Amino acid sequence: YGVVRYVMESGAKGCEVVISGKLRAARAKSMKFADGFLIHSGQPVNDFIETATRHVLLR
Amino acid sequence: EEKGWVPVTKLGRLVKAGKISSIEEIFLHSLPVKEFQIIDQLLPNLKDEVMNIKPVQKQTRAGQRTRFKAVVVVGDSNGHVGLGIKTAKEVAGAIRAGIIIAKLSVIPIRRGYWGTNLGQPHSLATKTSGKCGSVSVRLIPAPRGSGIVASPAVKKLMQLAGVEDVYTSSTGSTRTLENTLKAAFVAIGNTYGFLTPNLWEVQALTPSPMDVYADYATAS
Amino acid sequence: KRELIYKEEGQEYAQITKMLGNGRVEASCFDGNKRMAHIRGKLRKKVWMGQGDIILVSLRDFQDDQCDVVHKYNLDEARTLKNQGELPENAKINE
Amino acid sequence: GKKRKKKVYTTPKKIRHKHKKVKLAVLNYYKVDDEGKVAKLRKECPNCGPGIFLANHGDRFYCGKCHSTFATQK
RNA sequence: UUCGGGUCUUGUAAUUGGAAUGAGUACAAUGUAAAUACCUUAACGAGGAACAACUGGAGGGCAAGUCUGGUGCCAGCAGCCG
RNA sequence: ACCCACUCGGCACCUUACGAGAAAUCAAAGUCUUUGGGUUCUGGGGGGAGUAUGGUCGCAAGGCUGAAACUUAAAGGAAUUGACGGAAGGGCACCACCAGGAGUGGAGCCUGCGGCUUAAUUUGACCAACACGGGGAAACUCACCAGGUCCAGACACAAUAAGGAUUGACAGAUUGAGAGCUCUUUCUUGAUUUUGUGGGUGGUGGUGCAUGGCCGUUCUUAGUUGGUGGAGUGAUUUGUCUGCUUAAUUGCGAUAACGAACGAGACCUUAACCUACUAAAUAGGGUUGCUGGCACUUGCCGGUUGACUCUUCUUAGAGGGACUAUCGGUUUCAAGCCGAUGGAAGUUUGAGGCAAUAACAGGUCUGUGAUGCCCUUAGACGUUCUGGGCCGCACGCGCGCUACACUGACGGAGCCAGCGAGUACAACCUUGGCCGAGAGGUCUGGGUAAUCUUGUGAAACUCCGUCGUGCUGGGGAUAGAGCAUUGUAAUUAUUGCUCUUCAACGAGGAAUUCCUAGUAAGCGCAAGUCAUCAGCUUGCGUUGAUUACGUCCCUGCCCUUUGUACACACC
RNA sequence: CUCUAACUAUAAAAAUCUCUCUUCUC
Ligand SMILES: [Mg+2]
Ligand SMILES: [Mg+2]
Ligand SMILES: [Mg+2]
Ligand SMILES: [Mg+2]
Ligand SMILES: [Mg+2]
Ligand SMILES: [Mg+2]
Ligand SMILES: [Mg+2]
Ligand SMILES: [Mg+2]
Ligand SMILES: [Mg+2]
Ligand SMILES: [Mg+2]
Ligand SMILES: [Mg+2]
Ligand SMILES: [Mg+2]
Ligand SMILES: [Mg+2]
Ligand SMILES: [Mg+2]
Ligand SMILES: [Mg+2]
Ligand SMILES: [Mg+2]
Ligand SMILES: [Mg+2]
Ligand SMILES: [Mg+2]
Ligand SMILES: [Mg+2]
Ligand SMILES: [Mg+2]
Ligand SMILES: [Mg+2]
Ligand SMILES: [Mg+2]
Ligand SMILES: [Mg+2]
Ligand SMILES: [Mg+2]
Ligand SMILES: [Mg+2]
Ligand SMILES: [Mg+2]
Ligand SMILES: [Mg+2]
Ligand SMILES: [Mg+2]
Ligand SMILES: [Mg+2]
Ligand SMILES: [Mg+2]
Ligand SMILES: [Mg+2]
Ligand SMILES: [Mg+2]
Ligand SMILES: [Mg+2]
Ligand SMILES: [Mg+2]
Ligand SMILES: [Mg+2]
Ligand SMILES: [Mg+2]
Ligand SMILES: [Mg+2]
Ligand SMILES: [Mg+2]
Ligand SMILES: [Mg+2]
Ligand SMILES: [Mg+2]
Ligand SMILES: [Mg+2]
Ligand SMILES: [Mg+2]
Ligand SMILES: [Mg+2]
Ligand SMILES: [Mg+2]
Ligand SMILES: [Mg+2]
Ligand SMILES: [Zn+2]
Repeated sequence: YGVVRYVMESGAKGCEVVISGKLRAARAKSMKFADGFLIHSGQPVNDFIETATRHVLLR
Repeated sequence: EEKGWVPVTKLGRLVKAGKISSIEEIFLHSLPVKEFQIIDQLLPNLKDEVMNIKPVQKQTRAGQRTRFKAVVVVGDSNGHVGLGIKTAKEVAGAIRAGIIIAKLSVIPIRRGYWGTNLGQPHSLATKTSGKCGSVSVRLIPAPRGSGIVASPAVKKLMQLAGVEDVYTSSTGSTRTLENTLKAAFVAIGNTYGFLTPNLWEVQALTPSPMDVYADYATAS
Repeated sequence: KRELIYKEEGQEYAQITKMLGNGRVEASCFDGNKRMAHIRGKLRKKVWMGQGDIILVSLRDFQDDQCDVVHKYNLDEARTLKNQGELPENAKINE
Repeated sequence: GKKRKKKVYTTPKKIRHKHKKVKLAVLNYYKVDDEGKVAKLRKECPNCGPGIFLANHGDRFYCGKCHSTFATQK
């Protein structure tokens, strides 16, 4: 939520974060945080919205 | 923090201009409150307590879509209570909207005396009761310093009210916290709904604050 | 292909004579023991068995009437038992 | 899934070839000629230069430094 | 000016000191029909003050652990849900 | 007999909550925590059980009265959201059908599974597994098997130890080895090492039911979502709908809903059309040269990197173009549908690319130096070398290929494309000239590419002949022999070529697959696999149709209504 | 501000299903 708040503070017209994995439980689950609006179809998906994927190692 | 609060309601405009000084003016003329910032302005010290968080599920074709119901009680322990009940996706948002509703639904209560009057009122004025669902709550005046003889949720509601001594009796499925708290809220707000001999003489019907100060509303 | 497990310090083999209901079986243990066999853990609804199936079963030293069936052999490890011959060979169980 | 068993070997063992250490090895290579001149019991290798001693095993002499290219019958 | 004196206090450390005291023993005397015992009191009687506080529980109801090792729907736990 | 008004009594009814209820609902089920008009009967969780017993009534059937022992954590009521219905309404889909076409299933073979077999025949998938893991593996690949090597065990400490911690080896035994792997002997080497402890690495080892990422599927359908506001005590609901329209939650609208967000659409790529612009020896054309031939009239078909000129085609940039444009019907006359005309184009213009919320215990640890945990970590599940296997074969199944011939096979002759690709620190695409009958060989020359292969002179196809209904000149499987190519290596035939034997096969049961226009189908070519190998896939083009232009009958999908004792949801 | 008219007409068969349920706190 801090990341989303900072991003929307930067002037972005919408931010979204997916955190998938073992969030404090053995069974896997994905949490979705969003604000604003994110398009999904047509090169507007390439022209405006930029994405990033990362892996984080925990214990 | 950051708060501008452009007022969208005439009541909100009057409050922001500083023309309504006490919440008693709001309660007296039965004014409709739709901006929580009015209640924040009038009662700076409204404490809260999240009574319960309850997961409620809806069965759709794919999995079970789960939200959370927050039961928030707001008040100042000086004769003002509100009971917000909200449902939302994220628990924090649920609690925020629940306190928000609770502030919107503030209500005054009529604390009285069990026997002779010596100091400030310590208990309710008369016996009162409310009923939500199948839960019926009966509040009965108690002698001074008898504590709040009530279940923990109702006890916390009375503590937020400012009622220091009161007896209670609940009938039904008082298990469900929302029903019990709503019934107790109905009773404690009904305390100002009982005509009493000391409340018989008629008054002069002082003009409404938005009639005398209509000019300061209507943003031009 | 899995390794076949032999008996040890109390467990013994047997053959199902007739399978009862409610997870119960009649099993002839090869000591002349027409014992009652209880379907047990890891064996409830994960592996299925039937009439005339080679079986391995653990005894209960505090009650010899009933005994708890543990592992079932798939009619080929049964053949291996049959050649190594730890069980009596006076019985024919074929297909 | 994989079902692996403990490996069984039809070979007793192959043991690490331990180097044959020799105490006082160097002096056996030489011979003191009575407080003065000294000689060498082993033969010198021509390809490497002075000092390196030939290896005599049986009806030939063998080198150590250029070992591979020198094995000359006695 | 980073500090920082700790300027003012409150805990944690097998460091470290001096006190006080019984629970026990016991001259007596009181007590009692006679004795115990209690009240009083000589003389002893605390350093790990070994003069050593247990009984249940730590998912919820219900205060308190999603620490470590063991067993892996066994052994067992569980008033109920588990 | 009606009509109007009123009243008493009765079966009833509509609206509403301002009252009551857990609600469905009730004008009584109201006047009940602000609890008392009179009065009778009945119930105290479910089951056992309205059972036994004892009475009593009855001809009998059976009625009335009527427990316990024991067992159980629930049984049950109303309603909400889903799912389901051999329930209803309205719409859709050649992964549905109708009308059809081509088929598969019958035969050979090729490949992939299962089973069997084996030392191993390594393994993961069982609509959404099965020509799938780019899985066309002779070595490698590799993961399996019989064996043989090595540490590529950092680092810290201890320990030996510089009068040797150690390393390596000629030659022989040993080995498959020209392996100092192990031994015989001896020689070489210098603090890197060696043997113990901790620890660390490596692992196509296990767990996709611990995970990420990605992809597939639910679902190619049109469906989702929250903010104020309304209704509910509430789970939830309205907004998201009575209609009509659309491919569409697409719009016209009506409205306790108002404004919005994602999806759809829009958007990009591609395919058209551009005698309008910019231009071009890496594309074409004209005129004229310099020539060749034939005609003889000045003309025809050619060659030339000689000159001048142009951009119609070929290119690729900026742009234009279609927005259902005009007109006629039909439509609460609105959204829109149908037809004709003009057009290049009137199915969203065709074809695609991205493609929402929620989810699957769908697949992948075997793509990853992505990875938690567990296992192993020295004769190793690490790594490498040799050889074998992944291809075996009493048997079933799934993609396909070649065929059963006359609309044909075989000879000649005609001669037509579009996607590609192509060599450097390596050796690619190959023209052309000589050889060979062919595969192929050799000598040269282009091309790091609109330049050269290349106009890829491809097959089907076309013309003229041979064959003549004969399992035949169809079919080309199975074999024998030989010649070559790639390869360290070709046997268990890599592949190509030459001669011969020429098998099953007579249009294929039940059943089942794909598809509505340059589509299906026939035909091949290029690219990815590639040192050599496709019967595979991804693309491209040639010839090019029959039959629809509809429906909910089978299989499903979307919305609404209804019922449910279902929610691990009709498996 | 005056008004009661049009219509039909489908019932063949279809039984059963072994797991396993997992925390919401700013
Ligand atoms: Mg959009
Ligand atoms: Mg789109
Ligand atoms: Mg049982
Ligand atoms: Mg204890
Ligand atoms: Mg315990
Ligand atoms: Mg414990
Ligand atoms: Mg607690
Ligand atoms: Mg009962
Ligand atoms: Mg009953
Ligand atoms: Mg009787
Ligand atoms: Mg019900
Ligand atoms: Mg089908
Ligand atoms: Mg058909
Ligand atoms: Mg065919
Ligand atoms: Mg076939
Ligand atoms: Mg077949
Ligand atoms: Mg196999
Ligand atoms: Mg599908
Ligand atoms: Mg091959
Ligand atoms: Mg190998
Ligand atoms: Mg191999
Ligand atoms: Mg080996
Ligand atoms: Mg690996
Ligand atoms: Mg390996
Ligand atoms: Mg999975
Ligand atoms: Mg989707
Ligand atoms: Mg709302
Ligand atoms: Mg809705
Ligand atoms: Mg042009
Ligand atoms: Mg018109
Ligand atoms: Mg399209
Ligand atoms: Mg799975
Ligand atoms: Mg691994
Ligand atoms: Mg294979
Ligand atoms: Mg396939
Ligand atoms: Mg021909
Ligand atoms: Mg071409
Ligand atoms: Mg040709
Ligand atoms: Mg023939
Ligand atoms: Mg032929
Ligand atoms: Mg053909
Ligand atoms: Mg392939
Ligand atoms: Mg159609
Ligand atoms: Mg249920
Ligand atoms: Mg059924
Ligand atoms: Zn030498």
